[PDB]
Amino acid sequence: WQMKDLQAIKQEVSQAAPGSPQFMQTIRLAVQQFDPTAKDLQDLLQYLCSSLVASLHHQQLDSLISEAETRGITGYNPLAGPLRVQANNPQQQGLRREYQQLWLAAFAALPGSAKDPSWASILQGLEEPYHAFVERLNIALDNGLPEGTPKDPILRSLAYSNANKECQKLLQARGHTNSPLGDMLRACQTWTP
Amino acid sequence: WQMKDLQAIKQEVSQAAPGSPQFMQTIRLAVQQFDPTAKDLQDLLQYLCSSLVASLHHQQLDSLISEAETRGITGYNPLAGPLRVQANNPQQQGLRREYQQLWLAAFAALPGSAKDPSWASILQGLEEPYHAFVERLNIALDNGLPEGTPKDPILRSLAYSNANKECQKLLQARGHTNSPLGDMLRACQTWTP
Amino acid sequence: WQMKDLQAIKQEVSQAAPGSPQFMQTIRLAVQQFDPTAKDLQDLLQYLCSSLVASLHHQQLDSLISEAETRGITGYNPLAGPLRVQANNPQQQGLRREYQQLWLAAFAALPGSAKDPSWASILQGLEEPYHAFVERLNIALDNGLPEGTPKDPILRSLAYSNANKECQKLLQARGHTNSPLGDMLRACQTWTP
Amino acid sequence: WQMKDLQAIKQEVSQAAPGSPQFMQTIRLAVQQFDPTAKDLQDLLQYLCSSLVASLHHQQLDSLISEAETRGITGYNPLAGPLRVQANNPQQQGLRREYQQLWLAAFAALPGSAKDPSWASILQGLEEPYHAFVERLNIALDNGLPEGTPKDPILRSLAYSNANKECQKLLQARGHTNSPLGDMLRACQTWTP
Amino acid sequence: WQMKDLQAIKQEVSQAAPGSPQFMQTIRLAVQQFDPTAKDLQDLLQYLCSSLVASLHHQQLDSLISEAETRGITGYNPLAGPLRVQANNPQQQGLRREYQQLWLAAFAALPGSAKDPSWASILQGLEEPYHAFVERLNIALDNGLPEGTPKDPILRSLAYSNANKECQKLLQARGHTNSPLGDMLRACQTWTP
Amino acid sequence: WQMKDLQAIKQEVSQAAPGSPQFMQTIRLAVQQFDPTAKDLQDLLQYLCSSLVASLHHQQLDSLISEAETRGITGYNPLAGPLRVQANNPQQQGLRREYQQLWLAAFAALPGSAKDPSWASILQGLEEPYHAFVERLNIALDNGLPEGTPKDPILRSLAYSNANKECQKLLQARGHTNSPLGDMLRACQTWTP
Amino acid sequence: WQMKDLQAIKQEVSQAAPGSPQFMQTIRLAVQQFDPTAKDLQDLLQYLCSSLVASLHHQQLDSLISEAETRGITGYNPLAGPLRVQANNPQQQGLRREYQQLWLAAFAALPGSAKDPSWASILQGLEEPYHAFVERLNIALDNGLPEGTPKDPILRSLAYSNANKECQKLLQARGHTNSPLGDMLRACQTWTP
Amino acid sequence: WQMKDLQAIKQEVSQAAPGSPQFMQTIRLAVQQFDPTAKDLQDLLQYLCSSLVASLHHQQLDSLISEAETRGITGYNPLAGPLRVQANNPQQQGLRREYQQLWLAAFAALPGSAKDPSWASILQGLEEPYHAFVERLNIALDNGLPEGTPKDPILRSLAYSNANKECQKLLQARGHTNSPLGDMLRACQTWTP
Amino acid sequence: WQMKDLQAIKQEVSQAAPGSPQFMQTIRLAVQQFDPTAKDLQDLLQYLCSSLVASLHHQQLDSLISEAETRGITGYNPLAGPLRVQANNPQQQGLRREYQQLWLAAFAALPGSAKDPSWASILQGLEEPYHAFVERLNIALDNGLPEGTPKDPILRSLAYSNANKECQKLLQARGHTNSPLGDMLRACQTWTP
Amino acid sequence: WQMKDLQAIKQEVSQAAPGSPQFMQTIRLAVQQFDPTAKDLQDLLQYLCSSLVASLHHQQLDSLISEAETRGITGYNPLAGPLRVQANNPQQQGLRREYQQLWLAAFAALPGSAKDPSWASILQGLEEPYHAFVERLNIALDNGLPEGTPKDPILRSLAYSNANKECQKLLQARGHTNSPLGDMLRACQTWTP
Repeated sequence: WQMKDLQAIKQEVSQAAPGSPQFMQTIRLAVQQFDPTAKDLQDLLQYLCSSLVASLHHQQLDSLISEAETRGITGYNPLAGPLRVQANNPQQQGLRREYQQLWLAAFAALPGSAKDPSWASILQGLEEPYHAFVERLNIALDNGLPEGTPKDPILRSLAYSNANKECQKLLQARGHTNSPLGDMLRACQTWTP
Repeated sequence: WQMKDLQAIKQEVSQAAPGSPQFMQTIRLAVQQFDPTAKDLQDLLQYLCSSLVASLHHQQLDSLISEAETRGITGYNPLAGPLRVQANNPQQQGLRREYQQLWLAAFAALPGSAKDPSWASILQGLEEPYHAFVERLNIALDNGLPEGTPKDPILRSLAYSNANKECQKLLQARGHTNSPLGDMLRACQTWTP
Repeated sequence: WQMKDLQAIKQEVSQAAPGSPQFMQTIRLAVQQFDPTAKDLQDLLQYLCSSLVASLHHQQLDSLISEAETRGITGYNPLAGPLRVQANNPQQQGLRREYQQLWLAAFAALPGSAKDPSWASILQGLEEPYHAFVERLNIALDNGLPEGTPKDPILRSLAYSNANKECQKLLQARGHTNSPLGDMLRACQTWTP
Repeated sequence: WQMKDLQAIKQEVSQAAPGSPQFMQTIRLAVQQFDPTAKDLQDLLQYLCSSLVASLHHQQLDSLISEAETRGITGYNPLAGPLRVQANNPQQQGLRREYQQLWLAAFAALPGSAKDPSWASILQGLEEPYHAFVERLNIALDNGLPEGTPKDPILRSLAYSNANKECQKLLQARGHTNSPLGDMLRACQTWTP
Repeated sequence: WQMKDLQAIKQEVSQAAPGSPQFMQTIRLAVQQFDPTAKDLQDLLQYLCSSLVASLHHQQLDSLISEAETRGITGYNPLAGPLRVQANNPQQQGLRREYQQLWLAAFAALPGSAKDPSWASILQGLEEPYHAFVERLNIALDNGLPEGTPKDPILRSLAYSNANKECQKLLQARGHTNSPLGDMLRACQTWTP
Repeated sequence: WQMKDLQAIKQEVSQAAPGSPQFMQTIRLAVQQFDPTAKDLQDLLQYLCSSLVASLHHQQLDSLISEAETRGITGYNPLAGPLRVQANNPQQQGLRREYQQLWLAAFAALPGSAKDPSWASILQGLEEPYHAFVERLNIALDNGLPEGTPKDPILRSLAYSNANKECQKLLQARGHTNSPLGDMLRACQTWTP
Repeated sequence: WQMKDLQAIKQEVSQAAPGSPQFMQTIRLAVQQFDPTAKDLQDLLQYLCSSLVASLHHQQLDSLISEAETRGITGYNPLAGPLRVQANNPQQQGLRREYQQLWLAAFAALPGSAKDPSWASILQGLEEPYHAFVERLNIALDNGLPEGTPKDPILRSLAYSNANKECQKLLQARGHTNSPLGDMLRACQTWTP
Repeated sequence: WQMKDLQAIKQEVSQAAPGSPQFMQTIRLAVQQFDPTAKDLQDLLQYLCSSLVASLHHQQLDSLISEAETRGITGYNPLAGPLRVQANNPQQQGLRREYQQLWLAAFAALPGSAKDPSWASILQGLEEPYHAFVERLNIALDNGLPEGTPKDPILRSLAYSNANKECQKLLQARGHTNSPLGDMLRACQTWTP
Repeated sequence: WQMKDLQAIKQEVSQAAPGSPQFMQTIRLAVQQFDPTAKDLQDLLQYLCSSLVASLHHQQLDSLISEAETRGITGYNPLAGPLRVQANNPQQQGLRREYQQLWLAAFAALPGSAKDPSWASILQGLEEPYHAFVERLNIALDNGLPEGTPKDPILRSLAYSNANKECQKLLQARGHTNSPLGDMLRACQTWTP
Repeated sequence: WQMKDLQAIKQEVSQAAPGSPQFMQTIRLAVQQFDPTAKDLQDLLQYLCSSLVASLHHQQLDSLISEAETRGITGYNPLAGPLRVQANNPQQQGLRREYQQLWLAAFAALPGSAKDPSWASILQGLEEPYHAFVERLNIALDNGLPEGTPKDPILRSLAYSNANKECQKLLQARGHTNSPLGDMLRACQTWTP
């Protein structure tokens, strides 16, 4: 990398928790365009991820690397040390690609195995209007939910469970709790604090 | 590309759904100035487009490529593999140009075949004034409507269908529902919540 | 050009309609500093201008080029094809300069032949104060009025025609309708909604 | 120059009228660091200055150049054409320096000979507080007043002449009209709309 | 010089402030006609300007000479004494001209850097008619104000600022506290002590 | 330097008066990383500092250079001209370092000898709350107070002398005038306009 | 380094006190990507850290270096001078790495030995709502708390000790003082000023 | 030195704080006249300043010496002992001068880094006239305050801050809590115990 | 050394503060018996007392080392490394002796540098008898004072200063506030809460 | 020189302001007796008086040096260095004489350049007797006036201007406001508060 590019990656990523679609998109573009080694990837992780979530990433990545080594990974000679060191070798292109892929995949479980994430704590304000609440909760889900998620059902349920205390009654009153998101958007259009 | 240029393209595009005039302008400038291959275009798509809309882009692009191959596309030898791989070849300039053109054209159907887009959900606020609503809805249409659209009739209709609940009566009261946009702009100038 | 420079030109120009002094200044600086060919100018136009106003620019530019070719333009051999192609030739510096000049001059008629522009739709708010309205309307005129305009008379008239509904009476009440802009600025200083 | 540097100069200068200390500082740094010719200076003027104030700059610069040529200017041979062309010659360093100095000095009279400038139209709002008014008027003077000005007396007088309609009485009531600026700042601290 | 010429210069200048346009005209004419060296200029400065103003002008001239020698006078070598010593040499004519120019330019910064100038302290007399007061203000400002600084806005502000308190009240009643100079001249005509 | 770096230095410095810790930090980094000559330092000063404070900087720097020359400064041969010119010589590295150090030290007295600075004019608003006032006054002191200052006592005194008119009584009422800053922060937590 | 990169590091770090996770992440990335010497590290410290906290950093770093030298540090020959000078040597890569590590570790004690930090002075506003207070206090802790901290207990306690004066009673009233942070977040959701 | 010279230095300095302008004047004169080595300077520091102030000055001097040796003294080689040892060598005169300069500069940072200084703790006596109190404040501040720091604003703040409570009330009634020093001197003249 | 020896030493110093007479006795005996090197002394320092006190002792040891090195040491060769490194030599026993003496003497000024000391902050409980509090104060003095400090007057003052409020009233009524300590013990013998 | 000589000189000037007749006498005697060089004179200047007055004296000395150098000096060789350097020569004794005369003459204009002078700001106390105030004013005049200033008329004016309000009323009732000073002394002989 270069320091400016790393700072740009951080600034683009800063609003997204590890494993989010925006996080993964930016990190995948970084890995593709810069082709980093294991040392560069470690520096990138330590600069982006906090100590706790970097440790969590390593806890998943070690399991992934153990899976790959036990099951056989192309170009890796076990006598030549571990995969982390063999990635740093400049003549091992394929092993470098495989280690980058494992590094990226280790980020998938960080939000998938996270406990009580921030997007679950998005409670609608006592006087915050529901139309802005939908957009705020969509933004929160886009920055804290893992890749491959079935986002729309969870959005549908969170539109009620985390709704305003009066909206909790209002949604049942108009009979739109189990309807799609647009139905509740139409239902709560008339609400005001 | 370079990572900085890709990030700039994303930041310019971020407010526009795939296929919008701003989206298409920025992506066309990127393709012209950088002359990307199929791999670079795939990286650009995955970095910009979400997984769902990237999959939709591929679903349209495969149909476009099948049309081109069945109908005959210049410089493409079927024995040399598929068009995606032949684009990556550095000596195939014309095939690269044709694949870039097909890639750009595959974006036209993403908003054209999208279901219930965000610009349709632009409901005027209960106390939001109509003069600002016109500008907001124009901005929404400029970021979610496909290229080649007959925008002005749709703007004219959405000025009433999505208007304020009181404006829904007010526009009929002054008799300007079927008039051009400027007539409703003059009509609703006196409205206040 | 380069993609970053084109994006900078767009961001500087984005608030100005084609043909405005700011638009023309930025585009003239771009043409001078980058010395673009016909292909580069076409890419610049398509990236900046929307499809409708790019088509309008071409409609004026074809007339300008026909005028130049019929009247005789230096360095252009008609047997060598059209002016657009001859501009792209790297050894034709003078023809390139002339085509760039024609391209820039084709932008003069886009606001000069536009119908009912946005700056005419600048109606003063029902409670918007007149002192801020003057600055807003000046900014609007600076971004939608063509080069070589007699701006000050039009500003003077628009200060009344588009004024606040109460200001429409107030300006006549103090007897400053036909006076210069400063006289109305002094006259409406005491107004409040 | 380069297009990015010119755009940066414009963005730094955009809030200052020609001839202001900020304007002159940025333009002097540009001239020193880039060492422009007459053509580059003309492009810079046309890109920054509007048509009217560029014409005013030329009206003063022609007089300055006539003064220099009539009085004798080092390195200039009259048989070699005018000073503008001789500046563009790459082997005439000293004449280039002298023409740049004349170009910079031609900017001094643009605010010095301007009629009824914007900083004179800074009337205090009917409910705008005086403490913020002092800072606003200082900022206005810093962006519209020529170099070498005796700014503080003019600030002292404008603190009363352009003051709030009630402040026009209040300042005389506390007897601080002719006192320094700090005395009026202390005097109007207690005022409220 | 000669004694008679210096005395005539002082009598022409005596009514004018140091750095004033009246001062600068006569002093520039004397410099042009007599071609004075550093010693002659120092004598003239001591004869015209007081010791304190002489010290301020020497400070300005030292700053200007330091800047010029840092940037490079055409013929000034860093040898054979400073620029003041080399100005006395008859052979080094160009150095003499450059010193004359810097010495003249040093005066122009005195009015712009003078603290609490006397031209702003001239107030309207209690029984003095407003016409006489504005004539006195014009006389003071057409001299005391620096070279080329806009004077008319300074009249339009200070004629109200420096007006008599009863005259200020009359201006307030007339509503011409910020009207042009002619309007304030007309408004205050009816005043009588 | 380069124009972009100079503009960045200005934008970082723009909020800090000469001699402030932020000012000195940025200028010291500039001098270290760019290693400027006397001409470059003069251009930097003229571009950053206004004419008055640049003249003040020169007034202090001439005294500093006179001290260094009279007391003996390493590598400086008096026969080789002055220190300003000898700094510009590309083979005099040590003299260049010494002149840069003197230039930086000349900035220390600009706020240390300034009269009635802006941070002294930070009067608490009539309804501005004290908790925000503490932060505002801390920011003001960080941008207008010289290096090596005993900031905390002055902050402690200014928390009362410049406090709100009601806070002037409130602080004495709770008996925390002479206590540290945290004690007044606790004391005024309950205040409200 | 380069001046632009140093300014970027400052702008990213500016909101974090020395030793904070964000501070340490940015500085570690800088050290890794730029590989600075002792002189470069000293310039970086003086440009980022204020004089007081730079002196504190040196007070800790001297102790760390004394520990390393007394206990034996690889590649350091005591006869070759001190570690600071030996780091600047371009052929001593390992000693440079060790000095950079010691420099980074000297930052750990700056917040760990700081007295009464700013994050402790985060008192909830008298009418500031608790939901925003939690986020504000989390941000404050993220910018003023040292690395390796047990942040969550301190957050839990500060949610009550620094809570609103009414919230100090409210939290005990609902019986959630000793419960985790989410329990108080649920408890104070209904509070309003 | 000599014993008599050291005693005279102490008697001249005894009334002055460490780091004070009175302290610095005498100490710089002693350094200039006696040309002291490291041992002589250490003896003088032990004789004048107490053990605690000696430790603080040694901390400052260690920081300054570390910084200078990292950046490079003219004659200091990383050999033959540290800079303090090489200062005692009669041959290395330049090292002695550099050590003297750094040792002198170490004092100047003590008043700027001193916590809870005594000059700010001098309060107005209950029956002490305000003239005597302001004289005492001037005596304390003209010594205790560091070198070159602005003193007059500190008087204008602390003379009200450190005034007697009845005198503070008198200042409040006079409305001169932020008036210049002369205005507060005039206002408090009528006070009597 | 051995681990058991250090453990016994720490058990001996478990109550004694750094600098306490018990602490100094056991540490002096350890240094005499085991003749530790500089590395051994640093390990013992890091094991006995916490990080803050270890850092303060490092500052004291650095001050003493600098002073002794400047003055002169028994077998010091500054060319052959610093004191902390030279003490780690089987040959340089005499310098190790002086380093051990300096290491112990650094503890002498450690309790005197303590802020808010606890060896004089022992307070009597509400129901605590006077003689028990006096005994605890005496024990804390013998266990927390710096070496050589006269304990009798401190005990005499603290027998009343730190006594219980009931004991304070008893002493004040008897007029025995400044009596000999035996008189405090006799007078309070008949009192018990 | 010697340290004791400078200490005695400063004790002599302890009360005398820069430019006072006592100050000038003792400084002239010092210059005559010790025949100081330019470096010695600078050291004496820096030791006698503070930084601000030293800077003003440097400005005066620079003005005098420039004037004399332009006019001509006894043994001045401008090729052979400036005056401040040439005076530091065992050979150029005659130029050192002129530099000493200039150094003393720079003090002559120093008290005259003082702003808000204290030598004429001595005020009588409320209960202070008239003759004691007159004596103190006379002493302050003899100790603060510039050299050669007529003290008799100043004393005559200040005997009434600075007199106590009771003394002012006594003089006004007697009509002795502009009487000879002996008449003030005789008329106020019978009055005492």
